[PDB]
Amino acid sequence: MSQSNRELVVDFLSYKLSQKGYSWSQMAAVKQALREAGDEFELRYRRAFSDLTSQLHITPGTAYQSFEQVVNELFRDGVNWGRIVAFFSFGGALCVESVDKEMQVLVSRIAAWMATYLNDHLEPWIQENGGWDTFVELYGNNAAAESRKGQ
Amino acid sequence: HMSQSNRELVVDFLSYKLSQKGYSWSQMAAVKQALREAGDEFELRYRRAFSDLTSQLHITPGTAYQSFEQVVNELFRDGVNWGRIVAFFSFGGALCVESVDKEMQVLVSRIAAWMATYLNDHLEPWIQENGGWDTFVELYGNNAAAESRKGQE
Amino acid sequence: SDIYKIREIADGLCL
Amino acid sequence: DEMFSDIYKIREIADGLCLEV
Amino acid sequence: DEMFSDIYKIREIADGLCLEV
Amino acid sequence: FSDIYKIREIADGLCL
Amino acid sequence: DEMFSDIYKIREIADGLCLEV
Amino acid sequence: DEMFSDIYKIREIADGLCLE
Ligand code: NA
Ligand code: NA
Repeated sequence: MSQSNRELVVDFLSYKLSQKGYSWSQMAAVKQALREAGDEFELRYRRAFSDLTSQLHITPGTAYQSFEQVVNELFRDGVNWGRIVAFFSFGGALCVESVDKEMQVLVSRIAAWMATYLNDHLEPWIQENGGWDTFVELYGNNAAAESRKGQ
Repeated sequence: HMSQSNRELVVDFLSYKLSQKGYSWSQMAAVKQALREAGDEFELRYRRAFSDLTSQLHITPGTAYQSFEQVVNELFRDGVNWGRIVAFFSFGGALCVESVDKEMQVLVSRIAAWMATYLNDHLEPWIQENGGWDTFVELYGNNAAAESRKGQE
Repeated sequence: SDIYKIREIADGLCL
Repeated sequence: DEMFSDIYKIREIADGLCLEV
Repeated sequence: DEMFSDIYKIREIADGLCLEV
Repeated sequence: FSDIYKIREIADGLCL
Repeated sequence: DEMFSDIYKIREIADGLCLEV
Repeated sequence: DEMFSDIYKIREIADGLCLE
């Protein structure tokens, strides 16, 4: 037996049940909503200006500052859902740049930095503003994209 | 001190994003996303040709596996192809939705096991001899089936 | 045509 | 919509949502 | 604190994979 | 790195 | 046989989560 | 495109893809 066969099935069923409206932990719902919100943010940014990863620049020694620098700049005025989505997309952009420049060792580090910032500085705001549950209700089912396409 | 979910959400998003931009190593992320997209496309085509997939599905605890086996055996009765493999996943998902709707939620993990078992025993050998999951990603990745459909209307 | 319908859509989905 | 109600306990939910391996 | 404590509970309870619904 | 105010602007417009 | 053997290899190697790319 | 070149060993791949 291949555990990948189990993993593939479980992922599909989680995706499908959550998509059809059912929820319990809402883990699948949040993940899917983030994937969608991330795509929508990057689309809007790429149309407004250039692509996100186009202007990034880092080295293993200068990777961390360039991260905290941008992130703390993003949230100095405060926190909202849009910025949290942008936080994920920037982290993704940083990883794409790292791989493109063959500094793949930075990927798991960037991931750790994101998780740490999310945990230390974003989670308190999220819990006081309805938790991930509110994010799902607002941004689930590709809501941000549907708002744009309506116009 | 650290919520594990904060790690899990970040890892999921980054896996999704890196695979989306074209990079691959194990291709686990690519296969999952391609299956998600293909399932949606199959169900879209099925629903726009007939009624919804979950519309007619009869299930009881005593005959659940038996019914599952019969349907899947007739599906691959005269062979396997990538389209039927996608249909296989969609049918299982439809079976789960009906199970939950009929307050038989406990059957969800059972259906998951039956699928994994059939996938492993009867679908995996064909997949390996037909280019592996790598071929499926190349053919169906980036929502290729959907793109094909209405490069045509 | 339950399974026939599934097989038809499936084979049409082939790329 | 809720997949389980307040009736279900954590082990009952685990049995239904998780595979036996 | 952990906002998905439930899914991590059923995961430890179980020996196999859990759905993330 | 002044692109951060560009990121922030698109992010705020994304809000629902 | 396991078609994603490599990703399971690095999962045991590590203490925590691995990207699935 | 391949994320890692053929020179990479599975040890360093784990370091780059996995947390901690
Ligand atoms: Na996953
Ligand atoms: Na590491």
